[PDB]
Amino acid sequence: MQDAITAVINASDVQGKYLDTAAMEKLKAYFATGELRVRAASVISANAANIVKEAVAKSLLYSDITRPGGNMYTTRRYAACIRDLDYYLRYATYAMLAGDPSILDERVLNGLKETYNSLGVPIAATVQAIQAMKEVTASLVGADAGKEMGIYFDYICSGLS
Amino acid sequence: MQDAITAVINASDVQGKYLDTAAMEKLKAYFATGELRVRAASVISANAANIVKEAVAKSLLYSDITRPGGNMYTTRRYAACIRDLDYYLRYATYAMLAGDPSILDERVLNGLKETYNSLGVPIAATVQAIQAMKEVTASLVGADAGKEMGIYFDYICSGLS
Amino acid sequence: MQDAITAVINASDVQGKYLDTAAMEKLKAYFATGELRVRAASVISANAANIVKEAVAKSLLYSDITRPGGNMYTTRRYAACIRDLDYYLRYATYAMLAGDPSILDERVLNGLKETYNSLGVPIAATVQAIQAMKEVTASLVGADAGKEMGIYFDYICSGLS
Amino acid sequence: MQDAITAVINASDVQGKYLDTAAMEKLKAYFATGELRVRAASVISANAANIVKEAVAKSLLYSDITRPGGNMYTTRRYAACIRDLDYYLRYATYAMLAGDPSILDERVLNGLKETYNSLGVPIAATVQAIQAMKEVTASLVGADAGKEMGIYFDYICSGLS
Amino acid sequence: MQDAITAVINASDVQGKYLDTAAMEKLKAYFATGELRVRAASVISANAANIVKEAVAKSLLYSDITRPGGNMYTTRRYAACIRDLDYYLRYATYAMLAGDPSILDERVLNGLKETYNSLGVPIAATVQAIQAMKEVTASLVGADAGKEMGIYFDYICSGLS
Amino acid sequence: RMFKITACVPSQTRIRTQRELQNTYFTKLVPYENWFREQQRIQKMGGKIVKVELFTGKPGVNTGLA
Amino acid sequence: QPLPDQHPYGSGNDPLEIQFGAIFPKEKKNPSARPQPFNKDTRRILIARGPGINNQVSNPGARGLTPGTLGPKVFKLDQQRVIRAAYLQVFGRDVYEGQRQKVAEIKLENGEISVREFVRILAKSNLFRSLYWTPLYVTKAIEYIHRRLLGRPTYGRQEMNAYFDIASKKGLYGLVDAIIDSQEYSEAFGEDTVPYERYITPQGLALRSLRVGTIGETGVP
Amino acid sequence: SRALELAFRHILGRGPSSREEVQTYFAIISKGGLPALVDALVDSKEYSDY
Amino acid sequence: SVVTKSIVNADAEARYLSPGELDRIKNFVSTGERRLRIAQTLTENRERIVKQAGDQLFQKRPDVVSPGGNAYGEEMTATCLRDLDYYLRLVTYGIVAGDVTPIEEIGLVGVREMYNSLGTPIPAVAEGIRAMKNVACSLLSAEDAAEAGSYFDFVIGAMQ
Amino acid sequence: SVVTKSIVNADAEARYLSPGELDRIKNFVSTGERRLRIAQTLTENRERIVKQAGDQLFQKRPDVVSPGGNAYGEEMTATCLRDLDYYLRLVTYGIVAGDVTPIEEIGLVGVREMYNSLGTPIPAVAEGIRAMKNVACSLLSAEDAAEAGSYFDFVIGAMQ
Amino acid sequence: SVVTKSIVNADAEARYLSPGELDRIKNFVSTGERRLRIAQTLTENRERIVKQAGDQLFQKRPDVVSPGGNAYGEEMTATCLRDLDYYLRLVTYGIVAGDVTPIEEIGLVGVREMYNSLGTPIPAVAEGIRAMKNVACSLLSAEDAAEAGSYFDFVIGAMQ
Ligand SMILES: *[C@H](C)[C@H]1/C(=C/c2[nH]c(/C=C3N=C(/C=C4\NC(=O)C(CC)=C4C)C(C)=C\3CCC(=O)O)c(CCC(=O)O)c2C)NC(=O)[C@@H]1C
Ligand SMILES: *[C@H](C)[C@H]1/C(=C/c2[nH]c(/C=C3N=C(/C=C4\NC(=O)C(CC)=C4C)C(C)=C\3CCC(=O)O)c(CCC(=O)O)c2C)NC(=O)[C@@H]1C
Ligand SMILES: *[C@H](C)[C@H]1/C(=C/c2[nH]c(/C=C3N=C(/C=C4\NC(=O)C(CC)=C4C)C(C)=C\3CCC(=O)O)c(CCC(=O)O)c2C)NC(=O)[C@@H]1C
Ligand SMILES: *[C@H](C)[C@H]1/C(=C/c2[nH]c(/C=C3N=C(/C=C4\NC(=O)C(CC)=C4C)C(C)=C\3CCC(=O)O)c(CCC(=O)O)c2C)NC(=O)[C@@H]1C
Ligand SMILES: *[C@H](C)[C@H]1/C(=C/c2[nH]c(/C=C3N=C(/C=C4\NC(=O)C(CC)=C4C)C(C)=C\3CCC(=O)O)c(CCC(=O)O)c2C)NC(=O)[C@@H]1C
Ligand SMILES: *[C@H](C)[C@H]1/C(=C/c2[nH]c(/C=C3N=C(/C=C4\NC(=O)C(CC)=C4C)C(C)=C\3CCC(=O)O)c(CCC(=O)O)c2C)NC(=O)[C@@H]1C
Ligand SMILES: *[C@H](C)[C@H]1/C(=C/c2[nH]c(/C=C3N=C(/C=C4\NC(=O)C(CC)=C4C)C(C)=C\3CCC(=O)O)c(CCC(=O)O)c2C)NC(=O)[C@@H]1C
Ligand SMILES: *[C@H](C)[C@H]1/C(=C/c2[nH]c(/C=C3N=C(/C=C4\NC(=O)C(CC)=C4C)C(C)=C\3CCC(=O)O)c(CCC(=O)O)c2C)NC(=O)[C@@H]1C
Ligand SMILES: *[C@H](C)[C@H]1/C(=C/c2[nH]c(/C=C3N=C(/C=C4\NC(=O)C(CC)=C4C)C(C)=C\3CCC(=O)O)c(CCC(=O)O)c2C)NC(=O)[C@@H]1C
Repeated sequence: MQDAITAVINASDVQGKYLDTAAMEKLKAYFATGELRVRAASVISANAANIVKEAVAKSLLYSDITRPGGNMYTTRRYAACIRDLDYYLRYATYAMLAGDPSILDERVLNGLKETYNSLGVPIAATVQAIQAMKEVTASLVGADAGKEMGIYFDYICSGLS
Repeated sequence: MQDAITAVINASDVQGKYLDTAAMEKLKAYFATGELRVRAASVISANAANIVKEAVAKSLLYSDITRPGGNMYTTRRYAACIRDLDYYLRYATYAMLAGDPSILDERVLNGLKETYNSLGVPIAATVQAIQAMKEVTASLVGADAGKEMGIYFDYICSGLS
Repeated sequence: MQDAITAVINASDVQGKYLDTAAMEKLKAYFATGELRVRAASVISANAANIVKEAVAKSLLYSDITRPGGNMYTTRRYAACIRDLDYYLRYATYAMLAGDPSILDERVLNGLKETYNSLGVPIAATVQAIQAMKEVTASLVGADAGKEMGIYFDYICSGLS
Repeated sequence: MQDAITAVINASDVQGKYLDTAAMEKLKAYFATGELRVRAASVISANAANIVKEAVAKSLLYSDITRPGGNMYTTRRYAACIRDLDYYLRYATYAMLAGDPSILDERVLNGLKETYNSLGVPIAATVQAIQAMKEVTASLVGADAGKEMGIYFDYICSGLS
Repeated sequence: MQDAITAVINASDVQGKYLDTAAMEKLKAYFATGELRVRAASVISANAANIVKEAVAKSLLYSDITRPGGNMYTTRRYAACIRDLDYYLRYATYAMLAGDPSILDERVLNGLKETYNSLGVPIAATVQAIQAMKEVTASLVGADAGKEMGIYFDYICSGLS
Repeated sequence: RMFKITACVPSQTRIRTQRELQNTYFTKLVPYENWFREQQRIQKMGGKIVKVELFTGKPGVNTGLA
Repeated sequence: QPLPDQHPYGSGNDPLEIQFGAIFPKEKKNPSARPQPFNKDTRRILIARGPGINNQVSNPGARGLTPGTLGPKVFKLDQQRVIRAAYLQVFGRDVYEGQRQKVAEIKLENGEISVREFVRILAKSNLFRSLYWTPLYVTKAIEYIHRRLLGRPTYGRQEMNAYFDIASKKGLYGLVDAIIDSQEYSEAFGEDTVPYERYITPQGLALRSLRVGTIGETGVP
Repeated sequence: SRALELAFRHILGRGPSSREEVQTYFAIISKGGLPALVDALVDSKEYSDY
Repeated sequence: SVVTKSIVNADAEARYLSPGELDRIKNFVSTGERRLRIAQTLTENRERIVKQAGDQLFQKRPDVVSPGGNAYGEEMTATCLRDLDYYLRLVTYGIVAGDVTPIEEIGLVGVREMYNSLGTPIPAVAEGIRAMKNVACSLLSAEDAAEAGSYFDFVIGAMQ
Repeated sequence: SVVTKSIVNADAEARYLSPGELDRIKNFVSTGERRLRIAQTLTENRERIVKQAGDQLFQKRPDVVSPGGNAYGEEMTATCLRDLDYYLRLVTYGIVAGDVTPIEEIGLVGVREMYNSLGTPIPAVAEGIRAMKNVACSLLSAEDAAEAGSYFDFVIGAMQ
Repeated sequence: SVVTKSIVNADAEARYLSPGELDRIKNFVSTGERRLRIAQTLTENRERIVKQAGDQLFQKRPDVVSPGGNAYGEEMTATCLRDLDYYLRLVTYGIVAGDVTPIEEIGLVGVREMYNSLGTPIPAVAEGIRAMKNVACSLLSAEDAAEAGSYFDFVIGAMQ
């Protein structure tokens, strides 16, 4: 649970040094991008359900995954899958606000692959859906903030894979 | 492993459509920068050793990391650390040539957090070193190649984080 | 707990097709064996205490196990052992009614070896006592049900070993 | 592996300090214990098979472990168990010679608990067996080095637990 | 939790023997030395803060562990260390009163090495601190009960090692 | 808004030795949000609260009541 | 072999059954994972920290019969130290001096609030959140909270998914109230008793009971 | 056991395929150690064939 | 024991033994010598107590020893008298330990289940233990007999 | 930081960050330039702040430097000044973060426990931090000192 | 208000208002004039915003006014427009407050349940409020409209 500001100061703290000028430059960078990050976060908040719905339609619906015997087929499984996509999008938004994928590490990816492998969830199909969510999010929040959201979606994909 | 051409062709192939004009534009951009990519790659190959030397001197050297018990103390550990910086540079060069980050995800980032967390390697210090390598490399190869190589260095940095 | 009917309908559901005539044949078969299964379950329920009393007397009583230091010595441990024999009988009866070993797999045998090995319970003696219960049960419900109660009791013994 | 010498020097190396006078006292103590340790190692080396024989008799044999379905039943498994007990004896004697339990931690304990739980090996019986080995070894090598062997035998018990 | 008195009676129970002359001699010894044990427990109870203070001073303060980049650095971490040192002292006093290390095994050492390896706590430094407490409490409670305490403090040290 | 009510909860007959006086007569403070659960528990007990009052002065504010 | 005793989601979701700490295996630090496929409604075999005759699987009625000398101490409030016990059970350690909720949440001494509500206050407090919700992957946190608030490790996926939908839609506060409002918290621990450890997984009993000094005779005649 | 699995990777270019393989070569590494396991894996027909 | 009772209560609250707890331990260790003596009389006379109490039980509850009863024949009457010996042994453990926890752990948690599985009549077992209590009181001095009688009383209460 | 506190509350309530919390983050990122400037002045003058405030602490509380006090002798006084330097470093961190949680995480949680163990008097340490606040206020402009003083005030309040 | 929410939250922890919360209420005080100005201009256009946004809602979703839609008939169309007006009234309250506490309590908690009982489609309500957000943004000053859009975003996000 480190944001960019906390990460900068934490590294300084471990070294035992007052904030250096280079660290000030890194903090300035976070403050500089803050406005676009906050704006995109509010946009995702408003369109949260739609982002997930579009991603499911773009990557998962009318496919082997949702047709009978595909592990998203039963209604309980469909509800579970969209719940997980909601979880991914919410923590990606938190990560964009903070500037750090550490929240994704601690709250999503610390045991996710083992749970998915045990349950039988197809990792590749989830990765496809998360990638589609990246495309939809980029359109909704704008390309400039879309690059920022993209890195955190990629973090989820790298950990999940 | 996928280069940009492989990704474009495969996306078109899944859809079933012949290569569309927008896809042609993406491929055309990659081909157009081909001369710059090859030129920069040769520069990296020639200057790779000094790129690493400068980057280690910039951040890791004369630091707590090289102090006794700092995890680059031992001569073993120092040699391995500069090797890993060589790895990141080499695979960043591969990623630049291909134009896609799949090399980084397939070979560099499918065991990186496991290896580094198991060894105790300090991720923050590695991130600082790779950022320093990005700056040194950008100076040697010029701004256009500094931007391209920079995105792949950033990929490795965020993945390590 | 999947039974024969639930398993048949589930398999047809996975394929996606409505219930086939062949599936109807299988369901008719289970309905045919319903009379023996229900009758045997009623017999087991009424005589459950006597089944366990006879099995304990035949196999476990007046041995080292029931004498000081034998793991059935303490009054606590004796009551726990008879409770475990009741467990195996009850879930074997559930399995016979269902026509499916899924309940045994899911609830009874999962981690049974690990719990017993952690507690110090002799798994060899538990297997022998379950065999004694199998013989007593076979006598009480007759060869028709004893054949089936045999397969479910032996399922427990195979897993427990 | 770290023996006592290597542990002392590595502890000093981590701080970065030359070997202190207190560290010299530690090393001198190890050198003082050297004769009794080497003598005891030769005793165990010649009497290794007898130690395993006596221990398996004292604890493992004539129990539910060796009755059919008890995990040590079958000649394959009885051979395997005596092989594992000799593993413990050999590494424990290595540890007596070196003076540090790092051999046990590196070559025995790490991962053994998971493999044993996977294979179904009773873990209580293993602990009781190696404690029985401790009793036999104390008799053969004498009390003073039996004091020493016990430390490493107990280390193995704690790791398996 | 099992005293020496409960241990004696439980051993006789396992053998199915009434308390014999030898075990009754064991009990007579414990009852006789109980007065010394009780008084020492009162002494450690009153001087718990002082014992922990002096031990932290003798082995842990003014060193790498307390300086930035060490474990005890940050008030959070330092408070945790003194808390754990008091836990080791309090449970050692429980064990002295009882006459058995079982309280330490069940409540303290039941995973301690794994927890400290998970958090990165230095096992060697913890051992040094506990041995420092051993010295200080020996001074406070006197030599006669200091030896009786020392065996249980050494038990904790061995477990954490 | 927390509602405080006194209930002589009907005897559950769950006391052998032990003690049931504290359960038998209850004066408690209950949040208005959690008062529904309290009413359900009173139904299980079998005794309605003899007296019911609400600490907050006004029962309803359509907006910003909190 | 048949299925193991691990949490259905994975081996990593099993905390060390220690006094306090929430020490879960990390998926990446030292790679170790045994993903075994667990069905929708399996049930863990939970050893009872008490007498095995009193087990919720076999004696479902006798939830609330005290563990006795064979189990943990059971603190019940009569009308003191229940407050201390509630801290030592909801968190595990006695909390630091500034971290005490103090009389602001301790109206229990006055009698305004029952012990069920006191543990709900402590469970929703910011200290508890920071310790056992913020730094832990979700299902690992759901498990640890279930073990701290209810006495027992989670049985299976029937419970994890039901306590996971609640968490996804309401967070730590919703999950905490679901656990504390559950029928099992009222059946065992009632509304007057501090929660206590009622069950342990077999590899928690392995850690406690098979070290030299606790194994005694357990394992061979 | 882990040493055996790593040895299969390095010297034979694959991982153990069955319990019979693990039983066989765990016995080998038990009876002769690393020199024995190295000899067994290189001697194996599988090495010569591939 | 009493040491364990004190330590368990202290451990739950994470506090060193309170002065009152330590007072109880000091009393118990000071009284230990007389406790061991009382237990020793019971162990030394272990045959008399069982034999005479067995006769009293069989007189008062003749149905158990009659043909068709649980303890019919010397083969099964031997097992009944053995159980009476078991409970005398548990009582001696309790006298030494100073608590009923030894008795309750070894032989009172689940007696209803165990004996109801063996078919034995538990009220008759209770009569047997009461007979042992009376016989033991004959052997012991009045002050000591009161202390040992408490442990016998716990056993009979548990089996009622 | 404001961002991390907002995320923590939203995470614990399963809530995309509320508009008000987003507004708080917006104001904080804008004031970033002023925040970093204030931190730069404080770290540049850290030597003067610690020295002057340490003199004030010893003058106001002679007992801490008197015999029997915690900071008696040159080395003990040096460690006391180092602690004051630590707390100033924490205050600079807090100013940059815009939240007191970096100060709380590092050095303020369990401070009573740590200093009670060390033998240090907590209110006396609070006097030292109060003196540091006065010196920093002299080195800062009025608008700057009000914001930085609030972080000093939290430190003294928690360590009161 | 932000002050009221902050005071209640601090009361729960029994803490005097922390420096960050003091800063937040300080900024609320500072921006009060802009808040009142935004409320006044939106109130001036209150009828216009609702009516034209309602037209946009109907235009985007023809099923709303088609047979089988809840807003069928002129009276039901009036009720739908009234709901848009209700939310605008709450949004202006919330803009004045600086906090979503009014918006939440008055008209958002249980909105799914209320509209489910009525038969109304909450997703259709969401599209209508989105149209209101755009219309209000155009009428409001662009810099001020950025802040108001966040509060409209909260309302539409809660709808589902
Ligand atoms: C018909 C009464 C209403 C309606 C439906 C509608 N459905 C879809 C698409 C899907 N429906 C499902 C539902 C199920 N999957 C299941 O496994 C089960 C139970 C066995 C159910 C009920 C799913 C999974 C999909 C999508 C993926 C798929 O290929 O099945 C749509 C299309 C959604 C879209 O935008 O693409 C629609 C419109 N429409 C109506 O008007 C009725 C009120
Ligand atoms: C959706 C893109 C894909 C998919 C997923 C799917 N997941 C589940 C069930 C679970 N998912 C999780 C995941 C998480 N837990 C977390 O804490 C986090 C981080 C916040 C995540 C991502 C968990 C724990 C479960 C278990 C709950 C349970 O008991 O099921 C299912 C349900 C499986 C079932 O049988 O019910 C599914 C289907 N499925 C797909 O087809 C997509 C490709
Ligand atoms: C001296 C005889 C020759 C020489 C050496 C020289 N070395 C450095 C810098 C470093 N040297 C080390 C060496 C070690 N690190 C280790 O862990 C060990 C084993 C315990 C050794 C030997 C390191 C780490 C550094 C980097 C700085 C640091 O310690 O952090 C320099 C400075 C290089 C520079 O310009 O940066 C020099 C000059 N130089 C000579 O002329 C001799 C022939
Ligand atoms: C340097 C910036 C930091 C650092 C590094 C360090 N690394 C190692 C050891 C390993 N590094 C790797 C990583 C890779 N292996 C790969 O094949 C690739 C490319 C695909 C990468 C990135 C691995 C596998 C190891 C371990 C095996 C080995 O020794 O090579 C060490 C050694 C640790 C040890 O003692 O065992 C170190 C010290 N150290 C630093 O201080 C920097 C911050
Ligand atoms: C005698 C007063 C009454 C009675 C008893 C009776 N008991 C048995 C058989 C068993 N009794 C036990 C009891 C214990 N096991 C323990 O560990 C302890 C505590 C230390 C006790 C009390 C057990 C285990 C058995 C089983 C046989 C065995 O020991 O292996 C019998 C024999 C019953 C049979 O049919 O086998 C009898 C007769 N009978 C009476 O009439 C009295 C009222
Ligand atoms: C008899 C022909 C010869 C002989 C044998 C002898 N054996 C033992 C003890 C044991 N024998 C076994 C054997 C097996 N275990 C198995 O799983 C299988 C295959 C299914 C076999 C054959 C075992 C396990 C034991 C140990 C005791 C036990 O069973 O638990 C003894 C006793 C040895 C002792 O002193 O303890 C003897 C004497 N002895 C002869 O003289 C014959 C030539
Ligand atoms: C000065 C204002 C007062 C005072 C203090 C005093 N402190 C110590 C010793 C230590 N102080 C610390 C403090 C911290 N450790 C941390 O990690 C942090 C947060 C980052 C803080 C604030 C520590 C660790 C020590 C121990 C020594 C060490 O640093 O290793 C002393 C020395 C006491 C002794 O004998 O050990 C003193 C005197 N004394 C005063 O008079 C002031 C009122
Ligand atoms: C002090 C001598 C050394 C030290 C220790 C240290 N420990 C922790 C944190 C924890 N300690 C435990 C340990 C126990 N749990 C138990 O049940 C028992 C026995 C009753 C013990 C000993 C646990 C579980 C934790 C983690 C949870 C927690 O913080 O309490 C820390 C803090 C580490 C952190 O990340 O917060 C420290 C620093 N550190 C030292 O420097 C000494 C050498
Ligand atoms: C009887 C044939 C043998 C025997 C058994 C014995 N078992 C236990 C204790 C436990 N057994 C279980 C097993 C289960 N738990 C379940 O929920 C189910 C249903 C699927 C099963 C099969 C468990 C969990 C325990 C632990 C205590 C408990 O029930 O909670 C004991 C008690 C051990 C103790 O020391 O308390 C005993 C004695 N013992 C024998 O001698 C027979 C060979």
